[PDB]
Amino acid sequence: QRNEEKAQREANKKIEKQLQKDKQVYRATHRLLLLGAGESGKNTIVKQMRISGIFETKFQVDKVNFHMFDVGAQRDERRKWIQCFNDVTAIIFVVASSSYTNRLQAALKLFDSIWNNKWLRDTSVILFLNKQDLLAEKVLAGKSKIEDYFPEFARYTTPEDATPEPGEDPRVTRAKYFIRDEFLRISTASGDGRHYCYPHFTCAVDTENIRRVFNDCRDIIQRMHLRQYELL
Amino acid sequence: ASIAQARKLVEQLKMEANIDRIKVSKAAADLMAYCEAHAKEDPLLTPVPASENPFR
Amino acid sequence: EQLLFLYIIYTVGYALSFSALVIASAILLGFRHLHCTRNYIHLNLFASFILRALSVFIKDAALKWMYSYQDSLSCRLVFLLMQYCVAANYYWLLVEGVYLYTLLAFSVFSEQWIFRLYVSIGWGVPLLFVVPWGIVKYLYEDEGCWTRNSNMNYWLIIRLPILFAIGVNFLIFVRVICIVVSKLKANIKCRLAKSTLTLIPLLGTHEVIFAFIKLFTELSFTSFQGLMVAILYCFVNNEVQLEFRKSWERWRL
Amino acid sequence: LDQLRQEAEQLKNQIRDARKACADATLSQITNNIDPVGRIQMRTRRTLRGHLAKIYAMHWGTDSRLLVSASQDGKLIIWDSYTTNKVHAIPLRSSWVMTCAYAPSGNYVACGGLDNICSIYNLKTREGNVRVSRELAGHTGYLSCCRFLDDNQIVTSSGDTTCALWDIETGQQTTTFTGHTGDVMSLSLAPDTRLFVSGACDASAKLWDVREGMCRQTFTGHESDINAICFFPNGNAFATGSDDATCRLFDLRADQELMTYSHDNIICGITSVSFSKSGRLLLAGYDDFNCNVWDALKADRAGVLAGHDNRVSCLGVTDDGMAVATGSWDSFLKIWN
Amino acid sequence: VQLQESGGGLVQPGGSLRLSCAASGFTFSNYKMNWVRQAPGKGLEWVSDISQSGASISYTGSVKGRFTISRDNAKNTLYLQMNSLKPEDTAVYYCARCPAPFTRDCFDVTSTTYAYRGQGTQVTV
Repeated sequence: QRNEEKAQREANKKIEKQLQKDKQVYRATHRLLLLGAGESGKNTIVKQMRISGIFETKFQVDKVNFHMFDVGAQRDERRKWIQCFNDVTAIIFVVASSSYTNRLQAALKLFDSIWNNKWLRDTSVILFLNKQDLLAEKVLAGKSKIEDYFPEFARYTTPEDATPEPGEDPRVTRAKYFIRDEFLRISTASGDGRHYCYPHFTCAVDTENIRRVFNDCRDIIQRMHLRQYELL
Repeated sequence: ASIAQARKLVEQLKMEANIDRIKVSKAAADLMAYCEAHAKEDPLLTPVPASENPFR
Repeated sequence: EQLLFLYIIYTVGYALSFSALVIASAILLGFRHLHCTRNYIHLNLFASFILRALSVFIKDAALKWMYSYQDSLSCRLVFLLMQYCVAANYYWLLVEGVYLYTLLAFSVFSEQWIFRLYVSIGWGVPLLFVVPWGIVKYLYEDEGCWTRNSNMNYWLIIRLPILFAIGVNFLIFVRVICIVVSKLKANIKCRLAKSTLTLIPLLGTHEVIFAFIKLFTELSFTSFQGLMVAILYCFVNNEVQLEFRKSWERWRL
Repeated sequence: LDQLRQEAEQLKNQIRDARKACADATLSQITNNIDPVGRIQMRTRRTLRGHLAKIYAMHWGTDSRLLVSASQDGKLIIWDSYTTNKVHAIPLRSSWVMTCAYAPSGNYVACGGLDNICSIYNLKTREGNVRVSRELAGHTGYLSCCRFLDDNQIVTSSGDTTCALWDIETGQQTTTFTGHTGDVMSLSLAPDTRLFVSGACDASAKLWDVREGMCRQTFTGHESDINAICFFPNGNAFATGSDDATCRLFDLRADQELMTYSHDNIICGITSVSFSKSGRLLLAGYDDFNCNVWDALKADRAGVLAGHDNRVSCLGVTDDGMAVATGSWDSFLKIWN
Repeated sequence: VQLQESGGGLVQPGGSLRLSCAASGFTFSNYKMNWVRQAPGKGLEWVSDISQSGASISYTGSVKGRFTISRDNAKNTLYLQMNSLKPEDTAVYYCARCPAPFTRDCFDVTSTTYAYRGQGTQVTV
């Protein structure tokens, strides 16, 4: 029995020497879930970063390993298979601003449902708005009519922090900023500093989409660390 | 088709309607009898001496 | 009377710091849940405080016994041990600071290798100047329990590295407070004040601020530094409080 | 088409009336005189470490000694519970593993998850290195479970509202079970492998015949989803857990619920269920990080296996009844006696 | 679980009408409540919801200030009130319920195959 015990100990030693190596790679990788409505231009983003029930995309920013999982071939009942991602760095959430029956209200309710979820009161969420140019076209031609689906769009006042890009029509800027505040009216209730929301504006073919998520991941990690030390 | 789904539902309900049933008290008695019969063959039910349990 | 009152202050201060540190270390080692690199570094800091307090108490005990051995080598060895304890404690505070800075630098790092490196830089490095000081003193001034200060060329050896370490801790404090202020601004006076107060005892930046009253402040506070470090990061910590609550709830069964 | 609705509702009324007619006395009333089992204060006796992330499912072995566990870090580890030594380590292709099983013959282990695929591994390869043997594909939604009948037949349940049976040798499906309006979250073979019962995300549990590829009954009474299920040891009943914070027991012959386990302080959902060998006890995992032992014949709580720091996501009991085991999102297992 | 609508009918533009939802099989108080409707050639779209006790309410923008939502937990029934109906109100109204009690989130209500969603009642304008 002594020889068998020695063999078992050697096998366990080899297994542990392999698991120690494995533990060093799983800690240097970030797990990100890439949500997004069907008609949100979600795939166009994925095609940019790359250049079955789940599609896995791996990339790296400044020699940092990222792990991005795209959902597919799943039914639209999310309230169970979503719990698997309670341990992700941050859940990317792409949306289309020109959505406005009106997909924008559906996105609002879905984002609220994610926010108020118990298993995710600690899983930060990034936010994109990926139909900015379409919104600009819809408001320029007079087809916006956002007031009809929102009884408070003409009484909204542009915030003083606006930093518009060249050629921005004041009305376009006011509308696009109005879209943002609707979601941020939720991401500032019951927040309690445990998880945060990061609003942004980006075109479907923006190159910087990697940089924004990289920086937001850095900020999330720093905040979590500082909260471990009770520095925040 | 909605008609096909409704017909399948009706057929399934009819099939389930023709099912043999027994009194609930009989099921309770059967479960009680089984639990009593093996009441002395489960260490978790009653701790075994430390010499027996391999997890001492 | 000034010396008597200074003694009365910092003796009790060191005693209380040791009494708090022993319990803090016991609690940290008790719960296996809390085992992480951060708590290991904290435990090493606690050990450094305990050793420093013991050495500064043995000095008093020896002086009492001789005034209730001078020519023997044992007195010199005890003095050397005290110097080593002081240096090791300061470098372990530096270790805390550097670990925090590295964690907020957002860089990859090998866990076990880095922890062994930290243990080495914490406990081993002080031997690299304490031993030179001891050999120089033995060769040239081997008398009076090595308690004389004939030449500053021998005092500077011990003096300089501690100043280096405290300056580095001050720089780390500056960077950490700057980043905390940035985080606060991106999303206030009271919050920044609290976040700045709690970070002094750990990094011990107080030395630069201060360096009868001068001795009073340095002696009085520092004896109490051990106690505060224990309270902030062992007792008032939310994780420890909730661990205690859960353990008590379980024991109620 | 409305006449079909009237026929269906009339049939539902008929079935409800029949169930009421078969309902004369409650299980508690019949077992109102049995002795209480007393306080069951178990205590840990082991602890297995090595999983990097949260343990999502584990299964026992037929010998009551070995066991296999699955985590979401992409890893299958076969522990020898007696000596707590890792025997095998297997790097999964799909890191998002959501279930695992241990073949009765102790030669194969299977797993599945968000990739829709079920993979089979061989423990007794000639070279000794564990490698993929056969890949079973054909589902269109995460696989919520799997179990073995023998070395060649495997039964699987998925989030597409269908349970499927397979022939491992050829890789082709042999049957397809349908009828659930919601995702099926578990199943459990009968002691003799004649029948298998699965609970789904509509508060309905459906009993099947493994050979004819048809349905046999349908049990309802829950207010929300059903996350766990298991057969009573004799095979004449089963129990399940639901998000309404209640556990229930349904007798196949009675075709109706026998009893319900609930308590006011409990406001969280169950995630797992299992019986003891004698069938006189009942365990269950809660999201409050506490297991609980319910006296099956009295419905009164008989203990608590506190000691997990996070959600309890799995559970199991050996065939011989010597050692419980549990995983949790804290990434540690614990053997209880 | 059962959710049966009633009280629908036909009304000319600008009229009014009241919808009553009758429910049984579960404790009404513990569960949030929703109203959802689907129109021809379009998928489901959300309308309104009410909290457990009714302390919190919310509407879709295009309906704001027109209808009213009220629940009678003592009678385990839900209500919607119709006034100033436009031509686009023609649709069936599904009386819905959230999956889990005691929770703030609510998933899947507008799903193609939600399980606890009634058959709906028709209102034509």
